[PDB]
Amino acid sequence: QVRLSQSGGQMKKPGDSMRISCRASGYEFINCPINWIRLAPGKRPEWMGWMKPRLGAVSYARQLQGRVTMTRDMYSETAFLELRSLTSDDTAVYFCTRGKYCTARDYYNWDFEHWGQGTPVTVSSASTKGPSVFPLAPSSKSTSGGTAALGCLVKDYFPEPVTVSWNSGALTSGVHTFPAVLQSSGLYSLSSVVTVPSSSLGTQTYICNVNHKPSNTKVDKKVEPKSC
Amino acid sequence: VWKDADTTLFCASDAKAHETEVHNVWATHACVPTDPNPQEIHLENVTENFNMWKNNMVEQMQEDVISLWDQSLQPCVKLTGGSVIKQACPKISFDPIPIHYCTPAGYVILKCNDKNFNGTGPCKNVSSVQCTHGIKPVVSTQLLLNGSLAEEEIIIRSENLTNNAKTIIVHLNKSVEINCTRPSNDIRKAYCEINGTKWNKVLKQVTEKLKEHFNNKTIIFQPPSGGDLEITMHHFNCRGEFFYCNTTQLFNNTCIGKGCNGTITLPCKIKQIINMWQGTGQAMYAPPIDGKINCVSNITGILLTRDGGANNTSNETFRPGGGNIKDNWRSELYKYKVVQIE
Amino acid sequence: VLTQSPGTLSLSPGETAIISCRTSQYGSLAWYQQRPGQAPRLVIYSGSTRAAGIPDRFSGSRWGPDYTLTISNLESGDFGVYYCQQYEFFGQGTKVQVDIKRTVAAPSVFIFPPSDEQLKSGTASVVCLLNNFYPREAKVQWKVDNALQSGNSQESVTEQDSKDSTYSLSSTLTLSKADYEKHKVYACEVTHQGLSSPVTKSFNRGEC
Ligand SMILES: *[C@@H]1O[C@H](CO)[C@@H](O)[C@H](O)[C@H]1NC(C)=O
Ligand SMILES: *[C@@H]1O[C@H](CO)[C@@H](O)[C@H](O)[C@H]1NC(C)=O
Ligand SMILES: *[C@@H]1O[C@H](CO)[C@@H](O)[C@H](O)[C@H]1NC(C)=O
Ligand SMILES: *[C@@H]1O[C@H](CO)[C@@H](O)[C@H](O)[C@H]1NC(C)=O
Ligand SMILES: *[C@@H]1O[C@H](CO)[C@@H](O)[C@H](O)[C@H]1NC(C)=O
Ligand SMILES: *[C@@H]1O[C@H](CO)[C@@H](O)[C@H](O)[C@H]1NC(C)=O
Ligand SMILES: *[C@@H]1O[C@H](CO)[C@@H](O)[C@H](O)[C@H]1NC(C)=O
Ligand SMILES: *[C@@H]1O[C@H](CO)[C@@H](O)[C@H](O)[C@H]1NC(C)=O
Repeated sequence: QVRLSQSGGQMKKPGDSMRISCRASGYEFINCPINWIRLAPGKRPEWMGWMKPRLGAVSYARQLQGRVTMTRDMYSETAFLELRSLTSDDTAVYFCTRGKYCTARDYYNWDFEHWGQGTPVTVSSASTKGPSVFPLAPSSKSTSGGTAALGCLVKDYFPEPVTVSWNSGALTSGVHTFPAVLQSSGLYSLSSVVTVPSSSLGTQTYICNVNHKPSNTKVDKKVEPKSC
Repeated sequence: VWKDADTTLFCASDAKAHETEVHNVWATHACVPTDPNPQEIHLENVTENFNMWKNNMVEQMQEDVISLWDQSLQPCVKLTGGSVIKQACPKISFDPIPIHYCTPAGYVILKCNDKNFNGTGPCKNVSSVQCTHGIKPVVSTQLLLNGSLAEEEIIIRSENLTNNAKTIIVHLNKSVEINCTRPSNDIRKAYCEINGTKWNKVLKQVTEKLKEHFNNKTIIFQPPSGGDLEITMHHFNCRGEFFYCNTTQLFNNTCIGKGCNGTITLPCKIKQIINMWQGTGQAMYAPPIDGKINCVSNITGILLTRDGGANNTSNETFRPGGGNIKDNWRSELYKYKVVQIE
Repeated sequence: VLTQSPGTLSLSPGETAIISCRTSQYGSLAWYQQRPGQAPRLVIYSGSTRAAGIPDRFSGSRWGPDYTLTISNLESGDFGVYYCQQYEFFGQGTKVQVDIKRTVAAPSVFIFPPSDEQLKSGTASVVCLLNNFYPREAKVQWKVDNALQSGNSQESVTEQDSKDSTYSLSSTLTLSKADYEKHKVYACEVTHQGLSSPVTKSFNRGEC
């Protein structure tokens, strides 16, 4: 039975290099090429290249030329991947794979029946940045039979995660804390909102409590209607 | 009425039983005398399909060449499977002779005669023969040496050009000589000479052919991406010695795009410790013989791989390939297929 | 060269999933399934041939350049993300996630002008909230002085609520302070099945 076993996950910094292994068993190693595919949440699966064990012939994806190296050890039947000049864009789960059809006389590379279990690699800066907390003000006029939405915008922080509570956790009903988005600047941002009766806008105080453990940051922000 | 079939072919040659040369000795015991009066029958109103990449003739030739090399080029030490085999390693006389492959009774070889035939697909001009032409079992990588030339234009051959895992065979219609020499009086150091004028003109024709297959994209050559020396360099056996030549200069994009003219000299080296192309492992041979070791060969083809990847740029990149010696045999057996009569 | 659609598919167990891939090149097309936290698995190769262990509930088809993976009678182990492939190329992926069915609920739309605290930072974020709607499928378009916006907006969606089985969506429009002070009308238009007509919430900069 064909098996591919990969080395453990790791965390790297921008500028570093990474190396990962894929041990193969259950078939004649030299008969079939081995491929490396990486998976990142949000993006297309990316074929990085293949490596034919017999004489180590390789073919690297264009956009990775010069950064990637694929070798192998015949005796231990292990394939190896190296990627240099790591950036945030290299954060992904790395797989080694081999095609379904593989005989001593012929193969087809691209129907990937066989997959390693995957090797998660995180590339990120050791720097941390505290969030900005801006009030998302309800409105101007108070209504005595309608519901009001309010919240706070938690902007430009790194890395994940931030958590948000309201009124030190006393307010939970109608609260929505949205998954963070990654901005173009490389910094994260999210929103937390809550719907409340509009008649309680001049009576109850609404504080959002933002927590960002990596930057050791705890911020309370009162969200009140703009005086005009 | 016939049909495509597979059988055990017999070999024929013009070997000499008085010759101490390795290919001759093998062929004497493995093959029969050749036919002075061959017979070829051109078939009218007949259209047959061919596929050089699924031609089982290639498999048999492979076994033969492996047997030939194993019975002859015996190492001093054989390093495979974590074990060590110490044998005797005397120097030998080595010079590949032509080998004809032939069909037994009930079978016959169909031959494609279309001048622009690319290796796969239908063939209009088909003839019937009992034996192939004389094929030299030349083992090499990157460059195809001493082979037969294409009749008309340069022919691009691939099982599937859109599949970057499939080898491309470029079949030349005008040979270019490569003159490799290990001088007398580092004994392992050698060099190859090529006429830059001839080569760069052929290479330019190669890119224009490639343009026809790749939508007039800019065609770019690059050194191999990696691998063992046997494939990152032009690997071949001359007079018994294993040569490794650095072909970086052979694929100079500047010259196919002043001064490039002249005699190109590729740096070579003779290794005594090699990786076997038979997929076996590391073999160890004695030091080279004294005196001028030289061989002049026809470059008759090129082995290439094409870069892939989620790109969008206006250019295709090609790199010298090889390693699968079965491809060497395909490049000569491409116009042949075995059929069974009833 | 490979265009997979849709991006997200929200279905209940027992229903059928229809995933399509448009190609421009020609070669054998494969389909893969990735369950959460697990390695991708080969489902279909060569267009419609079922891999080992794959139930006849999975079937591939092709009309012209469009290849389709249909999954009948969705089971728990069928949900996840699916990818089509040709040679080294892969589709964007189709996320198939569990949806619990309920009555259609239109969203309550709210818009929030940039904070005055933030406007001292040179950046201006406008937030549009879509609250408690069903089904998940919803479109949000930003308009600035009645001009459609592209490439300056980010959206985030909650997981289906465990109690009321609704979704909420947050869209953020980010402009420079200079660019923000340039225009007057800022609006987010919301189209959803629970609305008989697209609904637009807007404010005029400066006035309260
Ligand atoms: C060779 O010709 C056949 C027949 O038309 C065609 O199907 C195939 O694509 C061609 N191959 C190359 C490499 O041009
Ligand atoms: C090399 O090519 C020349 C003509 O280009 C030919 O005369 C000669 O026989 C060839 N040598 C071989 C095929 O060994
Ligand atoms: C070889 O083929 C090329 C086209 O690929 C052609 O331009 C050239 O004239 C040919 N050389 C011959 C037939 O000697
Ligand atoms: C090959 O090159 C050597 C010099 O290295 C030269 O003496 C010899 O004449 C050349 N042979 C041919 C056939 O050109
Ligand atoms: C290279 O070949 C050309 C003919 O193609 C010939 O005229 C020229 O003299 C050769 N160059 C050298 C340095 O021998
Ligand atoms: C071949 O020679 C070139 C000379 O420019 C060099 O850059 C390259 O590294 C050499 N290749 C190997 C495998 O040593
Ligand atoms: C090619 O053939 C010539 C004679 O025709 C011979 O001298 C030379 O060694 C051969 N080259 C190879 C690589 O076998
Ligand atoms: C090329 O490969 C595809 C599958 O990837 C196959 O359907 C097609 O028949 C192949 N073409 C040739 C000419 O072999």
